[PDB]
Parts: sequence; structure tokens; C-alpha cells
Amino acid sequence: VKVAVRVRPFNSREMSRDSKCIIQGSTTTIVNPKQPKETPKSFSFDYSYWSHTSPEDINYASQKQVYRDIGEEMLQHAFEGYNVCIFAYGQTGAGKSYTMMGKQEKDQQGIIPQLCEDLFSRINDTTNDNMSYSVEVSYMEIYCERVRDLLNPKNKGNLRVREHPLLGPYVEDLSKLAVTSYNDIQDLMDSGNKPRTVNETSSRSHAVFNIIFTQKRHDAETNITTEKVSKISLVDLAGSEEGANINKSLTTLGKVISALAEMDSGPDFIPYRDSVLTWLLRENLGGNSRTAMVAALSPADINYDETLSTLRYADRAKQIR
Ligand SMILES: Nc1ncnc2c1ncn2[C@@H]1O[C@H](COP(=O)(O)OP(=O)(O)O)[C@@H](O)[C@H]1O
Ligand SMILES: [Mg+2]
Repeated sequence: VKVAVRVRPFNSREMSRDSKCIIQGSTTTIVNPKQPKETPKSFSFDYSYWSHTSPEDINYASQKQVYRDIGEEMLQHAFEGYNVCIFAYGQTGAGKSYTMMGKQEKDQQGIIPQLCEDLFSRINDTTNDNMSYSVEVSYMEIYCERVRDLLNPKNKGNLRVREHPLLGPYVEDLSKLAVTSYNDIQDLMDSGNKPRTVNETSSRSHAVFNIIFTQKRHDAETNITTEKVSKISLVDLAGSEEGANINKSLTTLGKVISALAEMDSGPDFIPYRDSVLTWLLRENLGGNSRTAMVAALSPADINYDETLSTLRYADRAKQIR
């Protein structure tokens, strides 16, 4: 797996913009009529999430759905070790926040909230007297190559993304604290999401919600616990590139995709330092550790270029490991 796209019914700016929809299969239809042409195409897109109507519409991409499809499977791999990713990419107002952290009230949740929950349930259901996992998580915002401990509001004893000669990239301490208890964990997020509030320009940033699943198996053959960790990173990178303000953020990443998108002739040295964001995630992005994506589109015809822009180099995610 690795890719999917999701469209949002309509937002105010749209609702009053007397703008209807262009995006109507398993693939994305994309028209424009304000040029003539019929194109572009539909593109593969493992998943072309249809959520244009109302959660009452039988034909509706339910929240629980997107999870049981991308997240669920993505959580499974974790148990069997192997790290994983899930980025919500977009165009400001595309639907990234919802599809990752939705809304607190019953129903309207993201994959994050559901994923942990699963994890948590996954762990307490138990089955054997030697589990021992312990949940370790962190919530950072990457703004102008300038992280921020959404977990610990006043941070401290920090700087940027440092590289551990062997353990891989990380950051100066930051904030890392177990808790074990969905509710305990659930809370963390909350506090976090709030740590950011300047239109909310919290957009020119990207929030990484990474968790450290450590697995300790008991031998039952010459006592010998076995440390089996997995890294679970879900991000909501910036979106939409009138284009007041720039910064590596995008590009950095904008560079990686061209990379993982470049095999030719049957089946590398990988270029991501040049991509601070990719930095944060080594193996999980450069070979090893499966990875899936979610793009959120806007039904508005007033947004046919940016969105379309999204579809294309979304379709582009087809080549690497
Ligand atoms: N599939 C969906 N179902 C219901 N509401 C949605 C959906 N997708 C987006 N939204 C709406 O859009 C808003 C959030 O979009 P958002 O994730 O914040 O944008 P972005 O992350 O691209 O900046 C919410 O207030 C929500 O009502
Ligand atoms: Mg947002």
C-alpha cells in the first residue's frame, strides 16, 4: 500500500462561492471546464476516498473506514515490528487535520486517535503473561526547520534535529514520557494540538505524532526477554504552496518524492538530509518500513489547479520500496 486521496464536502468559503464539484470507480475524476479540455486523468490512487456528502449518505467514506483501511493495516505491520508512516498531505483546508485528528466528539475522528485506541485495546486484550511493551510517544511541530515540543509547551534544553551516529536522527531530548492507558495517551494529543495557535497560520508547519512501540517477548525456552521495537510516525505536513510565505518544509519533502520516484530499468544513496522533514524519518522513508499516504482535496472548482497539482505528484508516489 502507500497512497489515498480524500475530498471534503464543502467549506464556507466554498459554500458561498456558489462553487459545486469537479471531483466525482476506484480512481479520482478531475475536470475543470474553464479551458475546454476533458483531462487530466484519473490516476491509480490506491484509495480515492469519496466523502462529498453527509455521514448519513449510505454511499459515504466513513471515518472508521479510512482507518480500517490505511491505519489498521498500518498498525498491524508495527506489531510485526517494521516501522511505518502516514502523512496527510494537502492544500490548506484540504482535509488533513480531520483525516488525522478529526474532531473530539463521537464520530469525526482521525486515524491517529483510532490507531492508538486500537493499539491500547490491542495490548490489554492480552493473551500471555510476558508481553511488556510500554507506550512511548511524542508530538512535535516542524516550523521553518524549527521544531517545537507541542507536548511540553515551554520545551527546553533543545535545538534542532540532531543525528545519532548509530541510533539515527532525533532531537535534543524534547519530550518523551510513557503513560500506558489510551485515556492517558489520548490526553497528550489534546494538550498538544492546542500548543499551537497564532486564520490559523499553524499551517506553515507540520506536526509529527510519533510513538515508540517496544515489544518484549518472553522466551519460554531459557528465560530471555527479547526487545523488539517499532516506530510509528504519522504526520500532517504543511499544504498548499497569493502564495505568501515559503520555507524548506515543503520542498525538502518535495525533493524526496522525486527520489523514491526514480528506479527505471528493473529496480540508491537516498537524498533526504537535504530534506529536514525526511530527516526526522530515516529507514521508514528510505527503504524498509512500509509507508502510506493520504491527500485531501477540495470539491471546489475554484481550486482545480492546486488540488489537481496534488493528485498528480500524488500519483507520483509509485516506484520506491
Ligand atoms: N471527510 C470529511 N467529513 C467531514 N468534514 C470534513 C471532511 N474533510 C474535511 N472536513 C471539514 O474540514 C475541516 C478541516 O479541514 P482541515 O483538516 O483542517 O484542513 P487542512 O488540514 O488541509 O488544513 C473541518 O472543520 C471539517 O468539518
Ligand atoms: Mg490544520
